[PDB]
Amino acid sequence: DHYNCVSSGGQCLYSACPIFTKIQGTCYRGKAKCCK
Repeated sequence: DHYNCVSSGGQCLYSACPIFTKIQGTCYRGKAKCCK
């Protein structure tokens, strides 16, 4: 039960998703965030 934001084309950083990218929801943990 996990979510991979890499297959959608977005990326998962370690800090809150930067405004330079869009929010694809959440990443593996709350400490990381997906971006696109």
